[PDB]
Amino acid sequence: KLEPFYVERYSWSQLKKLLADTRKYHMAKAPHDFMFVKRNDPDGPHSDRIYYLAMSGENRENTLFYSEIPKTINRAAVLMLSWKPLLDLYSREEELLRERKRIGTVGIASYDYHQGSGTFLFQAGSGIYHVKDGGPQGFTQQPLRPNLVETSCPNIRMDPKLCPADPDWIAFIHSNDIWISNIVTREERRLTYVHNELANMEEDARSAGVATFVLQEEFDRYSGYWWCPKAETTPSGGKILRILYEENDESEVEIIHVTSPMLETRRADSFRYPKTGTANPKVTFKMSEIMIDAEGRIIDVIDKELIQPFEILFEGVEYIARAGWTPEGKYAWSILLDRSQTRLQIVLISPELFIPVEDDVMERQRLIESVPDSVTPLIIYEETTDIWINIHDIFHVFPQSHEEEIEFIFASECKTGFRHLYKITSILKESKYKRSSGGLPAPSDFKCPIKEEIAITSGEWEVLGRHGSNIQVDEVRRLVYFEGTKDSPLEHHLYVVSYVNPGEVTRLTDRGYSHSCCISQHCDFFISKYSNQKNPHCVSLYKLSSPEDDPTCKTKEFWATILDSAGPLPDYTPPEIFSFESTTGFTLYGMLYKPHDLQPGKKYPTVLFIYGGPQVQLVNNRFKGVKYFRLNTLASLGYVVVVIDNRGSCHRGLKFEGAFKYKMGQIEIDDQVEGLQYLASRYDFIDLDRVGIHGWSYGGYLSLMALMQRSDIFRVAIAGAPVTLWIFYDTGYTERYMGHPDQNEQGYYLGSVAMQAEKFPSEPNRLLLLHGFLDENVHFAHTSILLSFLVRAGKPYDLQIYPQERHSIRVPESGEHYELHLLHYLQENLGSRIAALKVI
Amino acid sequence: KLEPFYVERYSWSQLKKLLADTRKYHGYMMAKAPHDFMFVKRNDPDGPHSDRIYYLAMSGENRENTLFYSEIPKTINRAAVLMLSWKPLLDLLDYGMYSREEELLRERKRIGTVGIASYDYHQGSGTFLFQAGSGIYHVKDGGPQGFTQQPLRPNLVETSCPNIRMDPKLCPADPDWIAFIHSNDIWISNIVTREERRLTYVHNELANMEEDARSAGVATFVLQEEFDRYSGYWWCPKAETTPSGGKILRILYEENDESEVEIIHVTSPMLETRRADSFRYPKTGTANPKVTFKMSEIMIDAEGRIIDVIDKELIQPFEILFEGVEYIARAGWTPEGKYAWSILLDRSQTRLQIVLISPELFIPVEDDVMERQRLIESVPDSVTPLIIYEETTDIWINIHDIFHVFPQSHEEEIEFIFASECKTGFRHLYKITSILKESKYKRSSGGLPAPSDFKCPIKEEIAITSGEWEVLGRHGSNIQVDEVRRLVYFEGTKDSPLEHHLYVVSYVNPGEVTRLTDRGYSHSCCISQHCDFFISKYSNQKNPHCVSLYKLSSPEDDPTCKTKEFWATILDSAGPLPDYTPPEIFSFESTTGFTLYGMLYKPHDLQPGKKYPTVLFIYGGPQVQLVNNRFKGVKYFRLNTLASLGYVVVVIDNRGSCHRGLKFEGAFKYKMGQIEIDDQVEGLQYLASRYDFIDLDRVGIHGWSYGGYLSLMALMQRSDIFRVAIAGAPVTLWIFYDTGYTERYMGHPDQNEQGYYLGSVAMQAEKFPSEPNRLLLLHGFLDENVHFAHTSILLSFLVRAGKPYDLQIYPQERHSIRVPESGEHYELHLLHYLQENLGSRIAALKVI
Ligand SMILES: *C(#N)[C]1[C][C](F)[C]N1C(=O)[C]([N])[C]1[C][C][C][C][C]1
Ligand SMILES: *C(#N)[C]1[C][C](F)[C]N1C(=O)[C]([N])[C]1[C][C][C][C][C]1
Repeated sequence: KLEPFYVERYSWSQLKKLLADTRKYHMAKAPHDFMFVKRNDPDGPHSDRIYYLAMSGENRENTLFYSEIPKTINRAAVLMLSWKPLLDLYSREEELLRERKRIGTVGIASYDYHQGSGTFLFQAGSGIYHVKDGGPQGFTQQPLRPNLVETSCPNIRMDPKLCPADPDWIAFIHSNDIWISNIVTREERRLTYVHNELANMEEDARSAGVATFVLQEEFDRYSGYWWCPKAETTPSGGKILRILYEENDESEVEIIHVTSPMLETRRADSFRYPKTGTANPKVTFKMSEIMIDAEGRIIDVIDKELIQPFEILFEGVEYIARAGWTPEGKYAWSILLDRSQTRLQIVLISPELFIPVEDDVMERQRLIESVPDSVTPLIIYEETTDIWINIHDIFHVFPQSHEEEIEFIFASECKTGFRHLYKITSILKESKYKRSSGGLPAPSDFKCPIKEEIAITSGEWEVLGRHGSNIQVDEVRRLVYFEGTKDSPLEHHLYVVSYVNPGEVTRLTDRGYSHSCCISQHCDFFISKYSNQKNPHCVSLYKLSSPEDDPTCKTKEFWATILDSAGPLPDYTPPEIFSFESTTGFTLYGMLYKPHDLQPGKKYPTVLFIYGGPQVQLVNNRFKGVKYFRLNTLASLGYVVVVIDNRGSCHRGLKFEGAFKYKMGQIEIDDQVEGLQYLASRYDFIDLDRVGIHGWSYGGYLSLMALMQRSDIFRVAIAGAPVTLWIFYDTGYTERYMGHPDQNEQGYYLGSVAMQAEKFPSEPNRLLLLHGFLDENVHFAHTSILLSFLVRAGKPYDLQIYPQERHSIRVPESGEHYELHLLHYLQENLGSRIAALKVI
Repeated sequence: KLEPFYVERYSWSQLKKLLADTRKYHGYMMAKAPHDFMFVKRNDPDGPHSDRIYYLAMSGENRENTLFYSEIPKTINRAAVLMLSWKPLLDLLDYGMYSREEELLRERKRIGTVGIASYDYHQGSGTFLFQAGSGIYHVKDGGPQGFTQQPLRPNLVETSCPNIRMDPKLCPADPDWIAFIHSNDIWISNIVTREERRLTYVHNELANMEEDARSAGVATFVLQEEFDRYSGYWWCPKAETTPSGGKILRILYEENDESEVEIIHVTSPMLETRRADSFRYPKTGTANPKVTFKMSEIMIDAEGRIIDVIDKELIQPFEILFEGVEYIARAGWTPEGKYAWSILLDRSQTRLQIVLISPELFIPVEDDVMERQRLIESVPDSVTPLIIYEETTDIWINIHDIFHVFPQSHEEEIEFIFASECKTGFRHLYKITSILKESKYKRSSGGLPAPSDFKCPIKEEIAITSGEWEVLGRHGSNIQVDEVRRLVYFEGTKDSPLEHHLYVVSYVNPGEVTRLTDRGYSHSCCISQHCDFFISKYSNQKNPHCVSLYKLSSPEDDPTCKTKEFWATILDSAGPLPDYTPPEIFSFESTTGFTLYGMLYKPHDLQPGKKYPTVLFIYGGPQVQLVNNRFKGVKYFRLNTLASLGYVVVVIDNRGSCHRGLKFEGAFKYKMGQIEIDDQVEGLQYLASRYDFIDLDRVGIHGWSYGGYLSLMALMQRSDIFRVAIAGAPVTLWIFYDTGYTERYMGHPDQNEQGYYLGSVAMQAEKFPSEPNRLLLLHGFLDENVHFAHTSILLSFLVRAGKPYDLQIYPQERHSIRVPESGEHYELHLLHYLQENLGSRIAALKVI
């Protein structure tokens, strides 16, 4: 055998300096939310102005910038675009939204724009502001002082949107009701009256226009209202504007208490948290109909409800996943899920389906009878799966050729097990169901027949539709731009394909990098944010053209750099990606960080960093030197570091993901250990007697499962924010992967760490629990209940709390302490001479 | 030099077994000794017994606390020792299954007993009343109905009330009637007729505590936690007759309004709920409850039926009649029921008043304004409150239970015995006679009274006791007064600050104090109401607690001269425990001018020429003395366990601790945390010069609550001396602690910014070590007394400052540790931490 390498035993103070010195040379948002606006100046040198959000440097606010795209370039040179700033200068609601969106940025997080006017609308903290650039008014050559939208509202205004039909009007949320405001006339008007700010949340559980917790946390829907994009003209010379909105009633949702951040207060905030197996909010759709006169004064506002209840019209629907309008405004649409998340429906909802709210019963009947039986909801698409529906942002509706026909592109994993693009044409027929007759509809009564369903894409690879990945459709050339894994599961690339006669898929991005892309609305440019394992993130602009002979065919030319990378970082060596053929039948991928200054004939302690849950892939060809820089730091101290994407992880198709359905915690460690054993047979420097594991959230969960199941392999486990009882986690996530608890008694038992506390070791210095005290996602109770049972069972543990932190670690001091304590714990209980010496 | 002794390095499992094996022999010891004694005469000239004694006790380990009796014989064989048989009074009621109100009360009272916690008795009827779990029960023994020779069936007081009934009291004027609290209101119930009636309507069970903060008849949190007042209502001991052949019964009660008191949230025990309970917690410098007195007047007909109930309020508001009073500390009635009395404190707790409150001072509650004036003018101006005693101090008033009122000789004069530290700086008994004059203040005239207007002149104030020693008046210690012989029996520290003893002295012509208990033991005593017997529960460092009965006589020539004879054993001790060596009590002359006492547990099998790791166990706060001549082998058994492993164990009562007088106690006024460790170290250094076996490089410190606080202060202030600190339930910010305790010792925070800063660990987090394996924090997660926030805020600052810490939480525990598994884990973790970071070879080896 080989002699063990012991890591150098630094003091706490020494380690603190070491970590400080290595952070001080080495967190600043790359450009995002791009939009392209044509200059339309035939004598001028620029084709387009691009607008984007970004941070200028470290410790600077996220704001709007523009850059000028020239008509031509010098192809001998590389053009660096100047960032010209567009502008010249937290509530509980903001804090929580930032937690749900996972945003560490200070300042402007998003913006709205209206092409025809050039009006930008954005929140910046307390205020809602607007400015004009790039419509009729023209293009600024310097930063603009914005205009504050006046209000009489006492509380934070959230979720501002411009009316696409009239950019004088905005909507927003205030104290969970919808308001509108005219930015020229200054008229302000409340539309919904479902919440009372003055009441306790315990008595007042209604809201309008907001996505509730599970929707923000588990489906990435943050808005609950949608402007109709067109205005209906009136005989008076006026108009009608429309807002579709979700109305929620959380009355029957369980109330939990989370410690208030103001620890001095010794108080706790109420949250509506739908735990697994308990009531989700009672949802419905409503519509606000807003009549405006000839000079922009409101005449009247009519609040309208569905002609029959949501539960009757949309049998079995638990969640409104997505909603919007068709481009013409003829129909509202929605993507709807059942509770088990195995049936998706895409449904068109005519405005004629809504009637005035009328508590008077004689008049209500008059209003019900006035709506014809022919007006029904139209299920244009329905799919099922034995695994789960993964919601995405891809849904493109074409202009209507015929009143009785709708054409759209959607994406789905349900046919083949990989997400692909499909062009569907559905028939809008009169339903067999007639309200008149006084019955209830059978489930199939609103289903439309499918005329055609053609696959645009196919194969053993996915189209991406989350995290800003979407499609862009060119209706002139009849093409669709999308991102996908076709070339490699370790790289994202941009592709184009014909939707009309689908065939050759053309890759637009270069191999050897993973890419995150944005296509211009005009379909003549795209941007790629790209990196690889060796090289930090860059952002570049590419011009799209087609040959004279064939408008279908697309080519790419480099145009300009928006963001140059820092070169390779000097105090950072990347990991090697490896793979192994698993006994499970899949190729699994991993990353190996070898120890630095690797002495021959010595074997080194090993740390397995792990996530291992759904919706995430760790192993790919992206730069890891920012986010996973401390994995490199561990390697520099003489730990082997390993990361493995087990089954259940992302970007391998639905079957791969589906491996842990009903069985969370039961399979992931088998893969981790298999990878570990693959490495150890190939590399004698891995000391399998000194293996540690660490992860956060799902990673914390698995770190516990590893110690509990495989104490023969894992010497120490360091579990951050672990799920320890799946019954405490929420409906949307838990039930998706694990079903209802009654239908999976053994899965809930075996997958819940805290039900199995007897299986922990009776040796100390092996288990370390870390948790943000104020975590409203994974409640501290996961940790406290575990400890309750550990104590009852006579087992040792170590604990660290981050009393000012939620799920994330936001305050830098908290992160410095976490990093320091982690390295020190590993030093003392895994890597050093003293660690091996204290083993009993 | 000397060689360092390293403790044996046990594994966690090994240590667990070791701790289990050493507890298994000493599982008999968790069992309540007889208490709440009462003597009833047999009055049987042919019978062999003079008295029957009744008391609460446990039969043994894992049995409920219940009522027993024993028979006191007229004569004894003095050649023998009589063991009294424990005859059970009841035919057994209480499981462990408590409401929130019961749980909280038990936390406030510090009671670990299951069963009957207390009882009431009515001499004239023989009626016992007691709560046993959910139920309120009665039996009869010792009245006209006679004396049972067999156990009695407890009789359930039936009810229509949905919720737990609390604080049951017999009406001393009519033992057919009881009162209790239900959902923070007063009810009464007749145990013969079964008539039940609500008296007060201030609380609504159906509302949220956030909207409904009124309560009647109950002591609020601060009173229960910081003044040991659990009740807020007092039956008038006599009934006023009506012309109809009926009667009027009366209850004085405190009515509280907690509307302005801050609401905190404490984690609900049901952790699966992920919820938190609301508590009214008056933090330092914020509002205490709005308090007043009220009176319920209950008219009963000739055959026991309620005719009417009239709720009555003070003729003018509490704030006017009792200028400057913050706390009602105590209350009750004069023996005849002519006056209610109260002991009243100002906010700063530097002014005590004893006030008499006539029933005529209350008028019917009346919303109608025309009728209210009629009622106000109908009360004469001559009827005012009577402040019969007022005292002040530059330190603090320590509330006690001593207050005895003699029968009234003259309508304009009242005679009483009270106890005070205010004259001499030690608590002593004073016989006072106050003049009840008509006040200068006249309501008619429509003004407000000046502060002095209700002060009664003092006719006489004679000291019954004096000296450099205290009379004891808390924790069950009280006086017994013999009005026939004109004597007062009391407990005190005259013979030694390490022993409590029973004393008697004349109140009429006070001189020589006679010690009745034997030297070499500390005593806790109960005197018979008849003053011809007493009981002592007594122990010392070498011997577990005994309970013995002693007969009192005087020679025919001199009733002042009291003698004692042993009569019988009630409880014999277990002998000395076999796997236990007690500590030595030591003392040293401090540079501070005081003698300070300590306990030293030497290591077992002490090898010569070795020096040993040392653990200082500490409390060090007010109201407590650790070092005295009592058996410590139950409560502090694990100190002996540590000694057995090879730790030296040290305990020292620093300045601020109890039983040394007010000046000693007052050493830390405004200055908490600043003095206590200097005394601890001085003692430690005294011992180390005297005993070369103490390794001063390897000293640890550990305590709970104030002890946790000081353990942190020790590491902060004296990291040169203390290698590790283990702090349980520490106060880390005095601003988070309550009004009643904190303001007493530290004043209001606005007037003592420097005191609060220097006394608050969490404001000084930078002063902790930058070395790990030195600080360990322990806390009950559900603690509603010392909130977990003390720990979480400390960690907030430790994290901000980059300092390491270790932490253990007890998720099922409040301030106390009640679940045995929690205690097993605490003990295990403590010994293992000490082993790994203080005592062992590996500990020294990991020091960098
Ligand atoms: C962590 N991770 C927690 C506990 C459980 F593992 C899931 N989880 C989450 O934060 C989820 N709500 C996230 C949904 C988006 C994909 C990452 C996990
Ligand atoms: C502990 N001990 C806590 C914190 C502070 F030190 C005082 N304290 C208490 O529990 C007090 N409420 C007790 C009052 C009665 C005598 C012991 C202390």
